[PDB]
Amino acid sequence: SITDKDHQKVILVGDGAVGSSYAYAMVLQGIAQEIGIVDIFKDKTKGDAIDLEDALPFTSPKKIYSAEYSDAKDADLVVITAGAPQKPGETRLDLVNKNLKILKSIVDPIVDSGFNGIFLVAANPVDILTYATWKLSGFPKNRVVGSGTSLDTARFRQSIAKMVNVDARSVHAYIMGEHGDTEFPVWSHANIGGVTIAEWVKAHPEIKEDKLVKMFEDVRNKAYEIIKLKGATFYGIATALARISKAILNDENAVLPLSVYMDGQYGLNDIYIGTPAVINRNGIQNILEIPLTDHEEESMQKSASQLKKVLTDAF
Amino acid sequence: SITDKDHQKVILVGDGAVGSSYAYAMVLQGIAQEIGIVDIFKDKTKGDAIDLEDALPFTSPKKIYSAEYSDAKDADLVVITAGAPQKPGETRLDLVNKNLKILKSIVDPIVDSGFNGIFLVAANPVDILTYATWKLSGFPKNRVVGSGTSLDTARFRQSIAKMVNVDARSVHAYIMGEHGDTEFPVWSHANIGGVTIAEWVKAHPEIKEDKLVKMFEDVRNKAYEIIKLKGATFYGIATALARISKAILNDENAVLPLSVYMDGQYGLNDIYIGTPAVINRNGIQNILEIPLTDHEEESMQKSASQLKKVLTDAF
Amino acid sequence: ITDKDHQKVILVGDGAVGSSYAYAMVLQGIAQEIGIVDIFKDKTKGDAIDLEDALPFTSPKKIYSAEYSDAKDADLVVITAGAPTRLDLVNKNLKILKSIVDPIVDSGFNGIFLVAANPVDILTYATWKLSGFPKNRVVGSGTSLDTARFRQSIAKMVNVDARSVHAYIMGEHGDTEFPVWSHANIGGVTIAEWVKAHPEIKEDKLVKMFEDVRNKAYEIIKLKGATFYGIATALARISKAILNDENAVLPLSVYMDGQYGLNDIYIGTPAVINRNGIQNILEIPLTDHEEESMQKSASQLKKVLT
Amino acid sequence: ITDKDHQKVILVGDGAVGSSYAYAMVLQGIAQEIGIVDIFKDKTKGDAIDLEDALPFTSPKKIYSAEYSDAKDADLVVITAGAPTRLDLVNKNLKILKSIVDPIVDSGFNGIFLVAANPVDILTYATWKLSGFPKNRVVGSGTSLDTARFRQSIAKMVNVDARSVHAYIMGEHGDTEFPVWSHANIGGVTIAEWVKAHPEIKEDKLVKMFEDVRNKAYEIIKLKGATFYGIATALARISKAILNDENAVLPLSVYMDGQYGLNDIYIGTPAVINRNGIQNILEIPLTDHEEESMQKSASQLKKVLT
Repeated sequence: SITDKDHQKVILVGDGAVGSSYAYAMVLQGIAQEIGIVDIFKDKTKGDAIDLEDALPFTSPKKIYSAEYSDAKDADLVVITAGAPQKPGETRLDLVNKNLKILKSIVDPIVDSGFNGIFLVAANPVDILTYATWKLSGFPKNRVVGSGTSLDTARFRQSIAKMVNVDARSVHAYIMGEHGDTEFPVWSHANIGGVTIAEWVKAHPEIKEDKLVKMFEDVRNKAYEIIKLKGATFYGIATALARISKAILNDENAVLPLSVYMDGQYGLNDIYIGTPAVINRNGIQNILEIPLTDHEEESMQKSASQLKKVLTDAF
Repeated sequence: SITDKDHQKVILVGDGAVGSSYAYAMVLQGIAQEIGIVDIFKDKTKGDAIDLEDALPFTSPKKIYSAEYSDAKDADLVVITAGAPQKPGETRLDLVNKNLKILKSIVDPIVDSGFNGIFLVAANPVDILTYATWKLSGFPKNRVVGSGTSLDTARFRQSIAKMVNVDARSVHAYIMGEHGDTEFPVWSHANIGGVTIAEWVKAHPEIKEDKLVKMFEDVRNKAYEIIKLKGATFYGIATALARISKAILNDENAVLPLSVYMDGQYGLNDIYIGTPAVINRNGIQNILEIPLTDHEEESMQKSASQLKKVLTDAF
Repeated sequence: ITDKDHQKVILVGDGAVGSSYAYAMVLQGIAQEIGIVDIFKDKTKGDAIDLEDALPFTSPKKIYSAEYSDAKDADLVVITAGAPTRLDLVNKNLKILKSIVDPIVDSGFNGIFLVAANPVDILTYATWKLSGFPKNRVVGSGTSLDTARFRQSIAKMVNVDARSVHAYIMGEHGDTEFPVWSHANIGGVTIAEWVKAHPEIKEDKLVKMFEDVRNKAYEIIKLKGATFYGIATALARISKAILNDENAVLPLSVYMDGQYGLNDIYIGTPAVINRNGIQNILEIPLTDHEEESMQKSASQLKKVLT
Repeated sequence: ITDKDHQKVILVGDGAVGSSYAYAMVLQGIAQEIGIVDIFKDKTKGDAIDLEDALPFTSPKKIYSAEYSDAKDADLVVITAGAPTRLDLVNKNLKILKSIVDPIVDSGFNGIFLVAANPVDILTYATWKLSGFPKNRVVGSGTSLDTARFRQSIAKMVNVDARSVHAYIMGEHGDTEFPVWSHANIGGVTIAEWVKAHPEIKEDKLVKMFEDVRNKAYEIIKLKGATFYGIATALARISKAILNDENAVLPLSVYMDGQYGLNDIYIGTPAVINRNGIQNILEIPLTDHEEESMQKSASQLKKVLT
């Protein structure tokens, strides 16, 4: 029976706060029917699995368990949240080698299991580890996806939303580039219910230009703020990962900002970097190329350049 | 890519009020990604398809269109709502032959398309047409499913719910048998939040026995009441069909009352009749056999007997 | 205080639209009580008890055949009662309006009016006039449905989830409505920018797309007698935005107090809506061509009001 | 009147439980405002703004670091603030309780208290005593979580959706709680009847199943330090039942006024709940063995209260 294929399975690799919250979000919203949790700390994963199971009588059913890489054989989706943090006194290049070593020992056993699905990558630095995952897995470009700037975009939209007092779902604005310090806002196409930010400021000159600059700076630094205040960040990214998962698993052809492979777009090549893209059950369908201003295009170039120098050096 | 199979497709046959409402329910609740609508009135189906499309920007995406039987090749689910009504002066046997002729001209082109999914049958008389569909399709017993007494059960639960002033989801009571005049309530296992109806009446003797009898009679006659008042019934059954669809498509292993094949249960054989069953992506997994009282078992026997006599005669 | 966490909608008009709206509300678990009011007291009883059968598969609701007096404590009164061009219905539908708004107000109703009967922008104005309610608590569906049609139309063409497509139809709902191509976009990329990247898409296709949208009701009626799923779904969306206090942006029939150079009419434009009705009216900066269209639509609308 | 369609929850205690509860509420779009109150004012700011990042993917909410005074107009106050047996926490947690309920009541709060701090049935009673609120507007999570664990446990065993499995744990949440096997069932078929049909299922398995349920918190803490997803999800379920006026049946800490021969304690039993808190207390007819267990649980509980 063809309906035997109506069982969706996600293997989650990494059971820190992010992975754990992602699993909870998936449970609460009833996305996918099976979640296997893989982490070097086997006790912690057993612990989360059976704590999450208690939620199921209040939601839809799911098979949730502590898993092994071999459990990915028939998974639709492999979500990687396992990245080693940058220790003080390491260079970005060192963070990258330390994490490539680890990422290899995940991707290789996963591919060897027979996994033939989509890789969703959220471990930091995400655009680099997304490229790495593509390189190590041999999967097609469009079946390796990074969260990229989805979270920064959400932060940006919510920030604007609060300012103008509007549901953030009616606010459309992007952050693009490498997720991290070189990311940048796309003010030129940002809007609220179709009305652009430029047009909105003209109607509401109380809103000073410097406020908007601060708003973005605050967005770029939001992770640092959160870590200062409570030790780690996780609810945002978890939620974004769930959103992306839903878009793939329900074949939505949704537009989201994501780490995708550049094949000429923005004058870029052979890197993963964050931009709006159409995504569905088969991964990336289209990469939207926003026509940027000169300033904005420069920012994209600078972001891509530093990113690319680091990739080359790392291999 | 294995995720290419994360696209769910339903072919709906019959675009009367029931089929049309079923399609709307599926759209509103975002169940399945594709709905093809098949009916002898091609204009009406085009009309519904494009009226339903207008709802999509407020819900999840779907491919919805006027379809042909050949469009079932890769469908997960074929839902049959096309039954000719009983004209005055026809016998039940005649209603059955008239509908077998029609049902043949549906099931044969569907099977010929390559359809390899699950048949969900709701056309009346449903337990007979479910058997017919099994016979004509050659599909396994457990991949041919009728709505059976799901709707009567819902009516029964809501009826009790109103009486005791409780959310109907906390009320658990079945109607079983052939959907129609010979169906019967399973008072012995009916309960509210675990407390049985017997126990509830003991605590609340204001509730007279005759009230409960009337409550069931009203349930059995509810279709007639609705038709008297507004011409046809459709919201209930549509909703039930959507529920069943969700259980299959999300592989729930849900318990629902459904038309299922009797292989000894209740002392019955070689008919489809309504009973609680476990259902998932592969159709019927288990048939629950409720231990009935003597009265209740008699009712089941009588219901099955008249039903079976009609089947035999019809072939 | 939690005694106030019970939401109640009185639906007036139990045709296909109203009936479908009720079903949508049931399926998506919006509001806890629905009263259905119509001339045909048997038909409303019939729908009420058919809809009740869905409740064991959704959240609970009190659903019943209702009277205008049942609106005393309603949050929401939704008016769908029309006769079966949308302008050719104006006098027939004002007569029906008149008989509804007065008994509703007399009941003590102190909520929001949501109007969907055609011609909607006129009947919305009428409803404001007859009710004496504030401007911002009388809301028409306006061009929400046309906008949805427009988005879906674009979505199909470019093969993208309609929720990622942002484009408006504004003006009077009906023949003088117009598309706002200047601000239409897909995931932020404008239609102009999209066509440049995808020149397979010819300019005449886009014009046809809009014409088809403007005639869609007629096409549907030709094919199946009436239209209802779209508008029902839109009404449910608007109801949810009010009842969950969303501050959502939607195209709606709202009162013009200067916007676009317009005054003392209800006409369709993007607006922010929440539990207290209309908060803001968004004023899209239109092109000259687009502004002309808005003016013509408004002019012709104001003539008919008289 | 629709000005009252804004639902507000004040959450007290921003540990893993409270934080997860907030997330659950966000993800499922329950309530429109969440204030978070905790000793650690930095941690609550941290969670508030981390949770805000989820809102563009869900419905809108006002989420912020709050003070007890922010409860003036809240619908719901949820108390999760505990020290890290569940009885060995009683004095430490009463001290914390004391410092919460008084400022909340003093703010003008006139809603429902939902209590989840351990030991829950004791702290629920305490909360009633300290607040002076009516019995039925002070609600403890009680054995909702144990019941969920029990259902899920059974569900896994018989390979069925837990929502089709109906079985309770009642009594004091903790060591003296007990299963109500007499009324436990799967799709109406009782556990007794199920075992008869499936004798592979041995009696000692069922006993182990319950023992494992009763020790599940300890198992989880052994494995990962704390438990939170289950209780958070249960609290969200209870919140939804109140805020959407469901009249849902759930096992909860409720005041005994004679039921089971018990008096003047809160203890866990099935109850009907809606916007006004507890409407009915269901009194399951227990077997002799089961009633004994309920009595022992209640006795031991009443001793500790003193």
